[PDB]
Amino acid sequence: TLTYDDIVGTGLANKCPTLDDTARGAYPIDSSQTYRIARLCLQPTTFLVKEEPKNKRQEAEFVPTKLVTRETTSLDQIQGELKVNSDGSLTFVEEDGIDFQPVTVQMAGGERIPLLFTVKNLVASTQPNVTSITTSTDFKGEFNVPSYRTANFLDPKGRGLASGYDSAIALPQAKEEELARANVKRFSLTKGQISLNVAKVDGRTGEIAGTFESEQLSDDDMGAHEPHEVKIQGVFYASIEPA
Amino acid sequence: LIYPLGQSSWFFAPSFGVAAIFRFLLFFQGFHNWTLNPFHMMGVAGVLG
Amino acid sequence: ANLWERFCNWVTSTDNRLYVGWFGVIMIPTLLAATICFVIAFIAAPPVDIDGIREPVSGSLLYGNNIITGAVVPSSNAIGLHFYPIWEAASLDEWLYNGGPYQLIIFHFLLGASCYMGRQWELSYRLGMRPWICVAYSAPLASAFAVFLIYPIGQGSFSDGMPLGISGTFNFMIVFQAEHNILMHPFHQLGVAGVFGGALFCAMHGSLVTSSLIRETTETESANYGYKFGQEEETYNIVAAHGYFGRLIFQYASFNNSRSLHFFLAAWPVVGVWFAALGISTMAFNLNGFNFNHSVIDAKGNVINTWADIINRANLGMEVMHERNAHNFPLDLA
Amino acid sequence: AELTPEVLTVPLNSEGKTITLTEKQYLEGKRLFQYACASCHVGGITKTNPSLDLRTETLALATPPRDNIEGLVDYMKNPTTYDGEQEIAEVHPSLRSADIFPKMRNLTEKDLVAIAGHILVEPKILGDKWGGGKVYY
Amino acid sequence: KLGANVGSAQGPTGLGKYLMRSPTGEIIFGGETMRFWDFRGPWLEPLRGPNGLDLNKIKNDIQPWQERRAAEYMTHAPLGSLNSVGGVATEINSVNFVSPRSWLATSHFVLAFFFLVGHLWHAGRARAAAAGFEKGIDRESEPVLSMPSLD
Amino acid sequence: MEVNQLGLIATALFVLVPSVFLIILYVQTESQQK
Amino acid sequence: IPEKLAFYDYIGNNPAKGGLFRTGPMNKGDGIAQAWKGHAVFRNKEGEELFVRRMPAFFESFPVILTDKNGVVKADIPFRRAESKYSFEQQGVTVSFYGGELNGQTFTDPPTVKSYARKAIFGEIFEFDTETLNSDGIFRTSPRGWFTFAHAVFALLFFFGHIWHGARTLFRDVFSGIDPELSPEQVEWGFYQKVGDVTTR
Amino acid sequence: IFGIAFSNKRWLHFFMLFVPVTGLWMSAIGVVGLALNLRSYDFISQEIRAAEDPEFETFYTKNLLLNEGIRAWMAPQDQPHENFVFPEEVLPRGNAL
Amino acid sequence: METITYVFIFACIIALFFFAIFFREPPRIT
Amino acid sequence: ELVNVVDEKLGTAYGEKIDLNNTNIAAFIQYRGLYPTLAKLIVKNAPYESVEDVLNIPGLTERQKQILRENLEHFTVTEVETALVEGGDRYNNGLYK
Ligand code: CLA
Ligand code: CLA
Ligand code: CLA
Ligand code: CLA
Ligand code: CLA
Ligand SMILES: CCCCCCCCCCCCCCCC(=O)OC[C@H](COP(=O)(O)OC[C@@H](O)CO)OC(=O)CCCCCCCCCCCCCCC
Ligand code: HEC
Ligand SMILES: CCCCCCCCCCCCO[C@@H]1O[C@H](CO)[C@@H](O[C@H]2O[C@H](CO)[C@@H](O)[C@H](O)[C@H]2O)[C@H](O)[C@H]1O
Ligand SMILES: CCCCCCCS[C@@H]1O[C@H](CO)[C@@H](O)[C@H](O)[C@H]1O
Ligand SMILES: CCCCCCCS[C@@H]1O[C@H](CO)[C@@H](O)[C@H](O)[C@H]1O
Ligand code: OEX
Ligand SMILES: [Ca+2]
Ligand SMILES: [Ca+2]
Ligand SMILES: [Cl-]
Ligand SMILES: [Cl-]
Ligand SMILES: [Cl-]
Repeated sequence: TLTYDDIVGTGLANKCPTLDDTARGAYPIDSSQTYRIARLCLQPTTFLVKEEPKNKRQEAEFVPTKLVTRETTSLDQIQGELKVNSDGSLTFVEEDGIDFQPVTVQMAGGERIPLLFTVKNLVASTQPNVTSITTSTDFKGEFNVPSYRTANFLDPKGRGLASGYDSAIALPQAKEEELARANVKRFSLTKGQISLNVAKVDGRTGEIAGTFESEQLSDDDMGAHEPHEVKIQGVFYASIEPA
Repeated sequence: LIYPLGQSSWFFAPSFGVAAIFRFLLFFQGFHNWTLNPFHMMGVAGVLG
Repeated sequence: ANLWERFCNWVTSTDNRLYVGWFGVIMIPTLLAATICFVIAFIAAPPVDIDGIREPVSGSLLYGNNIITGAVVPSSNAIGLHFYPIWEAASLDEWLYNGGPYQLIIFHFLLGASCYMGRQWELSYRLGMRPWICVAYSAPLASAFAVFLIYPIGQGSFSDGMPLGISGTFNFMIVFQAEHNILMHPFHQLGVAGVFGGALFCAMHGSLVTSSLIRETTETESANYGYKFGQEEETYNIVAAHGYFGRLIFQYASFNNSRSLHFFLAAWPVVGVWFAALGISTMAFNLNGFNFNHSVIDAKGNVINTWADIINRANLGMEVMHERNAHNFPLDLA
Repeated sequence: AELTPEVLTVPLNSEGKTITLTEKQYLEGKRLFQYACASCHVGGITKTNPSLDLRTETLALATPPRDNIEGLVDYMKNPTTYDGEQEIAEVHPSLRSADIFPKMRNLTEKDLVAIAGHILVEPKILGDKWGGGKVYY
Repeated sequence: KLGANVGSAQGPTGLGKYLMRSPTGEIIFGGETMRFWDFRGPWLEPLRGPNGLDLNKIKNDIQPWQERRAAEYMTHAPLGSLNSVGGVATEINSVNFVSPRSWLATSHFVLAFFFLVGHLWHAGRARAAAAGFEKGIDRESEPVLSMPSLD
Repeated sequence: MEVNQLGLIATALFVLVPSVFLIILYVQTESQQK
Repeated sequence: IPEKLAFYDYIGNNPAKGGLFRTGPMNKGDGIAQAWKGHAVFRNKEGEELFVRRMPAFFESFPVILTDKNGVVKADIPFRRAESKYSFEQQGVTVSFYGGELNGQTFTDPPTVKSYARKAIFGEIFEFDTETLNSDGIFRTSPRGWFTFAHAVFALLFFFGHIWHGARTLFRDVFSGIDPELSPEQVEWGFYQKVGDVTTR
Repeated sequence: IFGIAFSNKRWLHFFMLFVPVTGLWMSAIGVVGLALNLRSYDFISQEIRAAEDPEFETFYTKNLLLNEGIRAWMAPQDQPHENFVFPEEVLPRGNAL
Repeated sequence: METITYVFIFACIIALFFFAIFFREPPRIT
Repeated sequence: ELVNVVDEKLGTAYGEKIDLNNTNIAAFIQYRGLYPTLAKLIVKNAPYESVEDVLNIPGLTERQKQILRENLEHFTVTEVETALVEGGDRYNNGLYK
C-alpha cells in the first residue's frame, strides 16, 4: 500500500486505479438492496477538438491536441446514489466530489482551447435488467457544463458580470454597440454527454474499471466568442457498495 | 513651480516632507502613469547611469 | 608544452582581445544561452500563465506587444519554486505556456553575471592590478539576485520574480509597494541616497575636472585633444579644482587627496546600492517599511491622518486591484 | 474633542441600565483587547470569519443580545454562534476553554468587564471605522 | 460548516475555490497558496492520504484542535513592519508582532551577504599581496607596458 | 493592431537623418590628408 | 440655451484632458460634434432630482455616482453587485431630456439611463460623428494645450542656452583651459586677502 | 572585460558631467507635460485590441488596473476639497481583497 | 511592420556593438 | 440582445429582500436568529416555489418555525439564477469586508 511520500511528484496522483486482467467477474445486484458508488474516478488520455471549417458544409472532424496544463486533468473522489430501477436498469446519480478540472489543450498552429472538463450533476443509466454488473454493462448519461469562469471573473480591462466595470473605460467616447459583446458578460450553461464502457469487474470487491468517452462544449469566454466542441476519451474506475 | 502652475493650485505641488514626497510619487503613478513616460525613463537612465 | 597546458595558457592569456579566463569558461556559454533564449522569447513567445490561474499574459512582440509593454513573463504560480527545465515539460508548447523561458534565462544569467564578477577579479590579477573593481560590481549584481532569486525564494514562487521587460518592471515595483511599503523602508531610502548621491557626485566630479583642465589647445579644436593616452602628467590641476570647491562650501569639505576622492566616488553609490539590494532581500521575508497607519490620535481618540495614511490609501488601491482573479481568501499572505 | 464620561457610559444590561467606565478602565480595556483579541479582531472585524463583526448593531442583533456589558462578559465565558444555537468554546477563546486558549488563563472578571467596555466604547469614538475593515482605513 | 461542498466548488478562474491539483495531480489547497503545496505540518497531515488532501477526511475528520491551530497560524503569519506592526503593509496599528522567523531570516541574509563581500575583499587582497602588488603598480615595471597591444 | 500609420516613417526618418549626418562627417574626416 | 454655450460645458473641450502621444485634432478622439442632445435630468422612483458627479480633469476614468441636491448619494453604477444598494435598477432611475435633439423624451430602461449617466460625467451630452475620421474615442488637447506645452518646454531649454552662452562670454579667456602657469598661491587660503587678487598678498 | 574603454581622461570627465545632467533635464521636460496632464498614459493600439478581446492581457493593462485602484482608493482623502463620497459598492476591487 | 521596426533597430544596435569593439580606433600611447 | 443578468436581478425583489433561491448566505446575518443554523438549512433546501414553503423544511423545531414565521416578511423568491448559484457562490461569493 503506497503512501503520499511514495506517490508525490510521480504523476501517479492524476491516475485512476486499475484492475488486473484476472478481473472479468460479475457483481450481483440485489434489487431489494440500496447501493452507492463510493468512488468514481475519470482519467482522460486524449482530448479531441472539432475543427471549424470555412465552408460550413464539410464533414468537420475531431482533431488531436496537446495538453499544456500538465497532470492536473482527472476527476476523482466522486460519489453518489446507485438506484435500481423498476426495469432492472441501474442509474448513478452524482452527488459530490472533485467533478471538474479546467484544462487547456493546444491545436496545430497554436490555438489554445480551455474547457471545463466535467461530469457535474451526472445522471447515467445502464441497460434494462442488469442483475449483475459485468464486462457487458455500460452507463450512458448527461451532465451540466457551467461557464468555465464563474461570475466574479474579471477580464484584463477589469470588466465582469457579478463584479467589474460595465464598459470600456479606456475608450471613454467610443460608440458602445460594437463593444456590446465584450462589455456585457454572459454565463453559459450547457449539457454534456458521456458513456462508460465496463472492461473489468471484480465481483468480490465491487470494483469496476473501463473506458469512457464524453462530449461537451469548451470555454466561450463569458459570451465573448463561440465555444468549440470537445470530445474527451480515457479510462475510469468505480467502487460499488451496498449503502 | 511649473507643474502646479499648470494644475488647479499649489495644493498639487509636492509638499516638503519625506512621506509627503512619497505620496507625490504614488500620485504621479496612479494619475499620470509617469513610469511609462519616455522623458522620465531618460531621467532614470541618467541617474542610474 | 602539452595540450592541456597550451589550452590553459590560451584561456588565461593576457593577449586575447577579450579576456577569457576560467570564470569566462562558465560565463560565455551561460550568457549566450540566456541572451539567445531572451531574444527569441521576447520576439516570438506565446502568452504565459504567470499566476497559475489559466489567465495567460502576452509578453512578445509578435503577440501584440511593443518594446515598452513587452516582457519575458515569469514562470507559473502553479510551479512555485520547483525547477522547471525544458526536459520537465511534456512538450515545448507546455514549457512555453507555463513560463519555462523565464527560468532558463534568469538561472543562466545569474550564473553568468556571477562569473562576470569573478572574471573582473581574475583579469585584475593577471594584469598586476589591485583587485576590488569586482567588489564594486557586487552592488548591481546583488540587486539582480534580490529581484530574480531572493524575493521569489522568500515569497515561495518565481511567479513573483521581476519580469524581464519594462512595463513588467513597473508592475513588480507597484505590487512591491502595495505589499511591503518599500518607500517607508530605510534600506530603500539609503538606496535612493546612493543613486541620487551617485548622480550628484558624478556630475560634480565631471564638472570640477572639466573646469580645471590645463590649456593645451586652441579655440577651434576640442579640449579633448589636449590629453594624450598614456601621458605621464595629470591633465587637470587638482589644486585649482580644490581651490574652487573648498571655497564653494568651505575648505575642509573639499577633498585635496585624489585617492581619497576617488575612494569616496566608489564607496557612496556602492554602499547605498548594497542597502537597496538588502531592502529587497529582507522584504523578501516580509520585514517591511515603517507602518504609521493611525499613529496620530486626538484626545477623544479620533484618527488624525498624516502623510503616512495617504500613502496607506494609495497602497490599498494597489493591493485590492493586483492579480484581480487570483485571491479567494481575505488575506494576501504571499 | 475629549473622552468624556458620557462617551464612556455604556449599557450594562438589556433593561436600560448603564455603567460609566473610568479612563483607566478604558485604557485597560484597550490593552487587554490587544492582548487577547486583536490578533483576530483588530479594528472591530473578525479575520477568521469576516461575516461577523463587533459593531454595536451586529451585537444587538445577536442571540442572546451581545450589545451590553453582561452580554459580552457572558460571551467571553461561554461564546455561542450568532443565533445562540451552538457553544463554540472549543474553537473560540473563553474562560471555559482557558485550558486550550492559555491567554485567557489570567483574565479576571474585572478584565472581562474592561474588554467588554472597550468593545462597546470604541465605535462611539471611531464610528464606521470600527468593524469597517480596509475600506475605512 | 455553512454547507459548502468544497470538493466541487469551482472558483472564479475555473480552478477549485478550495481544492485543486498540483502539476503532478496531488490534491492541494487552492487560491494563491497553490504555490505552497510542498508544505507539511502535524496539524495538516491527518487530512492527507496517498493522493494528497483527502475529501472524505476533510468532510468527516477535522478536529476542533486543527481548526484552532489553523486559525492561530493564519493570524500569526510572518508579515509585519520594521516598527513591529503585525500584518500586511496596509494594516492599522493594533497588534505588536513581527515573527521570529522574519527577524532570524532577514538578519542572517544581511550578515551572509556582507560576509560574501568580505570574502571577495580579503580573497582578492590576499592574492594581490601574495603576488606583491597590493600596494599598487610599479611605475618602472608596469606589466601592461610589456604586453603586446590588443589591436 | 491599430497603430498610428505615420509611426513607421517617423521612426525611419528619425533614425536615418541624424545617422546620415554623422556618416557624412565621419567619411570626409577620414578622407582628409593623413 | 445656444448649442455653442452647452458645448463649452463639456469636458471633451477641456485642454487638460489630452495625452502627449495622442496626436492630431480634437475631432480624432471623441469625434466631430454634430448636435447637442439636450440637457439630461435624472430622477429616482420617488421623483427626486438626481445629479451626476462630474469628472475632474485629473482622472482618466471615473465612477458614476448620483446624489440629491444636498450631496446625499442616491444611485450609482456598482462594481461588486452582491451588496449593492444604489443600483439604477433598485432605485428606479430615469432620465428626461430638455432642449437639443432628445427634447421632450424620457428613458426608463436601465441600460439607456446608465449610458446617459456615463456621458453626464463629461458635462453636457453631444452626438458625434466618429466615422468620418475613424475617431478612437480617446480625448486630445486643443491648440491651447499644444501651444502651452511647446512654449513652456522651449522656454525651459532656452534657460540652458542663456547659461551656456553667458558662461562662454564671461570666461572666454579660459575656455580652452586654465593657465598652465597658475600659481598655487592664487588658490591657497589666506595668501591673498581678496580671493584671486594678486595685489592683496 | 567590457569590450570598450575610455582612453581620453578629458572625455571621461566631460561624460561624467553629461550623463546625469542630461538625464535630469529630460525628466524636467516630461514634468512640464504633466503640468498640463499631457501624459504618456496609454498606447491606443493596446486599448483598441484589449477593449475588443477579453483574453488579451499585457503588463501594460495590468499596470492600468493598479492605477485605477490607486485613484479610487486614494482620492477621497488626498483631494478633500472635491468632497468625494465613493460608496463601497463602486470601489474597484479584485476577488476577496 | 512595428515588430519588424523594433527588431531592425535592435539588430542595428548589435551590429554597432560589433564594430565599436572589434573595429574601434586603436588606443595609441603617444 | 445582451443583458447582464445580475444587474437585471437587482430590479426584482432580489434587490429588496433575502431571496431564498439565490442570495448568498451571509445576508441571513441581517436578522435575529437566522445564522448560521437556519441559514444553512434554508440554502441547503432551496429552491422554493414561494416563501412560505420554507416552513416545510424537514426537522424544524417549533422555535425555528416561529423564528421563520417572524422573518417571512424579509424573504422573497425569484427564479434560480445560475450565475449566482454556481461555483458555490451562495456559501462564499468572493466578498469579505
Ligand atoms: C558553462 C556551461 C553551462 C552551465 C554551467 C549551464 C547551466 C545550466 N543549464 Mg545550460 N546550456 C548550455 C551551457 C551551460 N548551462 C549550453 C551550451 C546549452 C545548449 C546545449 C545549454 C542548454 C540548456 C537547456 C535547454 C537547459 C539548460 C539548463 C541549465 C540549468 C540546469 C542544469 C542542470 O540541471 O544540470 C545538472 C548537472 C549537474 C548537477 C552536473 C554537475 C556535476 C559536477 C561535476 C559535480 C557537482 C557540482 C555541484 C552541483 C556544484 C559545483 C560547485 C563548483 C564550485 C565546482 C543550469 C543553470 C536548464 C534550465 O535552464 O532549467 C531552468 C534547461 O532547461 N541548459
Ligand atoms: C541575529 C541578530 C539578531 C536578531 C535576529 C534579533 C531579533 C530581535 N531582537 Mg535582538 N539583539 C541583538 C541581535 C538580534 N536581535 C543584538 C546584537 C543586541 C544588542 C544590541 C540585541 C538586544 C536586544 C534588545 C534589548 C531587544 C532585542 C529585541 C529583538 C526582537 C525585536 C527586534 C527589533 O525590533 O529590531 C529593531 C530593528 C533595528 C534596531 C534595525 C537594525 C538595523 C541595523 C543597524 C542594520 C545593520 C546592517 C549591517 C549589519 C551593517 C553593515 C555595514 C556595511 C557598511 C558593511 C527581535 C526578535 C527586543 C525584544 O523584543 O526582546 C524581547 C528588545 O527589547 N534585542
Ligand atoms: C560569489 C561568488 C564567488 C566569487 C566571484 C569568488 C571569487 C574568488 N574566490 Mg571564492 N568562494 C566562494 C564564492 C566566490 N568566490 C564561496 C561561497 C566559498 C566558500 C565555499 C569560496 C571559497 C574560496 C576558496 C577556498 C578560494 C576562493 C578563492 C577566490 C578567488 C580566486 C579565484 C578562485 O579560485 O575561485 C574559486 C571559486 C569558488 C570557490 C566559487 C565560485 C562561484 C562562482 C559563482 C562560479 C560558480 C560556477 C559553477 C562552477 C557552475 C555550477 C553550475 C551548476 C548547474 C552545476 C576569487 C576572488 C581562492 C583565493 O585565491 O582566495 C584567496 C581560494 O583559494 N574562494
Ligand atoms: C510650437 C510648435 C508647434 C505646436 C504647439 C503645434 C501644434 C499642433 N500641430 Mg503643428 N507643426 C509644427 C509646429 C507646431 N505645431 C511644425 C514645426 C510642423 C512641421 C513639421 C508642424 C506640422 C503639423 C502637421 C502636418 C500637423 C500638425 C498638427 C498640430 C496639432 C496637433 C499636435 C500634435 O498632435 O502633436 C504631437 C506632439 C508630439 C507627438 C510630441 C513629439 C515630441 C518629440 C518626439 C520629443 C523628442 C525628444 C528628443 C529626440 C530627445 C533628445 C535627447 C537628447 C537631447 C539627449 C497641434 C494644434 C496636426 C493637425 O491636427 O493639423 C490640422 C497635423 O496634422 N502640425
Ligand atoms: C539660475 C538662474 C540664473 C543664473 C545662475 C544666471 C547667470 C547669469 N546671468 Mg542670467 N538671468 C536669469 C537667470 C540666471 N542667470 C533670469 C531668470 C533672467 C531674466 C530673463 C536673466 C536675465 C539676464 C540678462 C539680461 C543677463 C544675464 C546675465 C547672466 C550672467 C552674469 C551674471 C548676472 O547678470 O546675473 C543676473 C542676476 C540675477 C539672475 C539675480 C536677480 C535677483 C532678483 C533681482 C531678485 C528678485 C526678488 C523678487 C523681486 C522677489 C519677489 C518675487 C515675487 C514672485 C513675489 C550669469 C551667467 C548677463 C550675461 O550673460 O552677460 C554676459 C546678462 O546680460 N541674465
Ligand atoms: C564579455 C563581453 C561583454 C560586452 C559585450 C557587449 C558590450 C557592448 C558595449 C557597447 C559597445 C558600443 C559602444 C559605442 C560607442 C563607443 O564605441 O565608445 C567608445 C568610447 C571610447 O572612449 P575614448 O575615451 O577612447 O574616446 C575619446 C575621444 O575619441 C572622444 O571623442 O567609449 C566611451 O565613450 C565610454 C562611454 C560610453 C559607453 C556607452 C555604453 C553603452 C552600453 C549599452 C547601452 C545600449 C544597450 C541597448 C540594448 C538594446
Ligand atoms: C481568532 C482566533 C479569534 C480570537 C483570538 C478571538 N475571536 Fe472573537 N470571534 C472569532 C470568530 C471566528 C468569531 C465568529 C464565531 C462564530 O462562528 O459565530 C468571533 C465572534 C466574536 C464575538 C461575537 C460577534 C458577533 O456576535 O457579532 C465576540 C463578541 C467576540 N468574538 C469577542 C472576542 C473577544 C472579546 C476576544 C478576546 C478575548 C476574542 N473574541 C478573541 C475569532 C476570534
Ligand atoms: C543609408 C545610406 C548609407 C550609404 C552608405 C555609403 C557609404 C560610403 C562609403 C564611402 C567610403 C569612402 O572611403 C574613404 O575614402 C577616402 C579616399 O576616397 C579615404 O581617404 C584616404 O585617401 C584620401 C584621398 O587622397 C586621403 O586624403 C586620406 O588621407 C586617406 O585616409 C578614407 O580613409 C575612406 O574613409
Ligand atoms: C527560429 C525560431 C523561429 C521562432 C519559431 C516560433 C514557433 S513556430 C510558429 O508557432 C506559431 C504558434 O504555434 C504558429 O502559428 C506558426 O505557424 C509557427 O511558425
Ligand atoms: C445604447 C446607448 C444608448 C445611449 C446613447 C449613448 C450616449 S450618447 C452617444 O455617445 C457616443 C460616444 O460614446 C457618441 O459617439 C454618440 O454620438 C452619442 O449618441
Ligand atoms: O503573486 Mn504576484 O503578488 Ca506576491 O501577494 Mn500574493 O502573490 Mn500574488 O498576491 Mn499579492
Ligand atoms: Ca464492455
Ligand atoms: Ca472605427
Ligand atoms: Cl498585478
Ligand atoms: Cl487566496
Ligand atoms: Cl455589514
